[PDB]
Amino acid sequence: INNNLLPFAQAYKLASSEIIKLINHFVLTGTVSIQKDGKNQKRLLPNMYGLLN
Amino acid sequence: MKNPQQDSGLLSNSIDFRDQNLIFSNSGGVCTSSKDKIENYPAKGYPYKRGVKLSFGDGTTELEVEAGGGDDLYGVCSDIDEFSGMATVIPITNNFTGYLTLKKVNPGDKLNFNQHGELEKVSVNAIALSKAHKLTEDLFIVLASVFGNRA
Amino acid sequence: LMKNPQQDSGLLSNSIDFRDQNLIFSNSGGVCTSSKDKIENYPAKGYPYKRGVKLSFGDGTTELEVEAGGGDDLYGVCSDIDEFSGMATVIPITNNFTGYLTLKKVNPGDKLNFNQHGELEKVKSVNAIALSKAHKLTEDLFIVLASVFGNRAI
Amino acid sequence: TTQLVKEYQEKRSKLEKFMKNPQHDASLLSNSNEFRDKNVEFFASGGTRTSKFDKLENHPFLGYPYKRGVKRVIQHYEPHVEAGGGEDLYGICIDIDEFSKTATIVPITNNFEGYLVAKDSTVKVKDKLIFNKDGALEKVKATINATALTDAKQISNEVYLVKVAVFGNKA
Repeated sequence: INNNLLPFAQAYKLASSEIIKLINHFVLTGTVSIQKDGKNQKRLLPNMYGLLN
Repeated sequence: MKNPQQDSGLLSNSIDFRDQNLIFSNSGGVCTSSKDKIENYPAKGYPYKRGVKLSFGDGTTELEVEAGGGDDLYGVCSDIDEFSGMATVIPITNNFTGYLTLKKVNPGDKLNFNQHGELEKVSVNAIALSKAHKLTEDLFIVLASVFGNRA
Repeated sequence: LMKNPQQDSGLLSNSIDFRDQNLIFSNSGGVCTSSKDKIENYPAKGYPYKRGVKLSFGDGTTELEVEAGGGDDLYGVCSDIDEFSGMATVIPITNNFTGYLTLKKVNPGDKLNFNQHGELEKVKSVNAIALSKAHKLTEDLFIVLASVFGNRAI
Repeated sequence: TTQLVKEYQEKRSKLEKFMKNPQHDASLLSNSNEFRDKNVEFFASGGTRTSKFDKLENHPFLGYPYKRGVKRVIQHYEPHVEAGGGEDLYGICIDIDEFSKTATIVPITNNFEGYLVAKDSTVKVKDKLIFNKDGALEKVKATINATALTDAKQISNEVYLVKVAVFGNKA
């Protein structure tokens, strides 16, 4: 608990859930970011668009 | 462009083994260690075989690397992927030995990066391990070993 | 002059103790070594063992070599030599090193810099701090435990 | 009795403020379902981007140098690391095991990208930063080259975290 270390299975499950959340956000908005303001977006290749953008 | 886009007219003769490395397509370093730290950054322009500096936009987009030097030097670009627009960077903390672009010089000369990411004779950044090799009218390369920043 | 003393010892060694048995000139490498350390090998010009090394250039007929030196030409720190091949193991100045190095003929925590002969001396442009006092192996041979971490700013 | 309990709570809160992952017992499960801005915390150890070939050294520490620049201090016991900057900077502390009182440190010879403690909230993007005597990053005579990637973000009354990339020393 003090060092925030987890077994491989649980760590993989949580990481996969977070990545799927990011993928859903990308599919919806057309941008990849981890900030609420929406700044510091990842520069993506052209012809890569979402439903919103 | 690292790889000549224009197609060649003839098959090459693969008989000799000498002086077959002084090409612009050569990516990486002559001596590479398995414990070298390598990063990938968005590319602004063409910084291949040139020193790179970190450039921050207006905040909407992430940071990128642009050809430069001086006090803003962050690393050395040794490879580039054109499809993804990605520049491979070896940090200035890590030492590099390889062929880099030279401003259009003898072994032992101390070289520093200019505003365009080109090495020039003199804080020193590298030492020339060979002489200038001309590839195009304005394209010159030189083998240099970078060991960080020291006055 | 030689990592392994040339003259054969006259007596057997006593190995019942375990304290202060590392202050020897053949203790190659470093006291604390990481598995992610970058190590190179160069042709040797002289005896740069346990000394600061600099790049030496000839007339172009042969490849470059490393020789003992410092100041504004320091390239790294030699930690081992293979005598048969004349090969000098080098840890670049860009990578920090901790070990015993030759000291010029000093208290812990003092600032040290490499001289023209590749020997540490009390202080400029190199981050080196002595972690112990001088250990005298011979009337002219002194070693010291020091940590070198990059170069400073002038 | 009750006053003593209140004083104990106050001192416990003050001590837990200067801790990586203080242990607290709560009555409710906090909800942070939004995946954005979930990483700006004081328990986020390490760096944003980590390479397999990074060098880490564990040293005994005095005080609390977590997420701060550390310098070697020699006293008999082995030398330790103390939070400090200036020209004596040796490395940066990225993790602490308080049970063993051991700090993991990235040496100044290795580049780092991550969140570090800032002196105040007067740091913007593209700003030159210097480690002060307390090991905190303050806006600019910089022996090292540190540039802020984001703005200072406040977590506690004095906790100011800023994303910074340090890539060696200047000349």
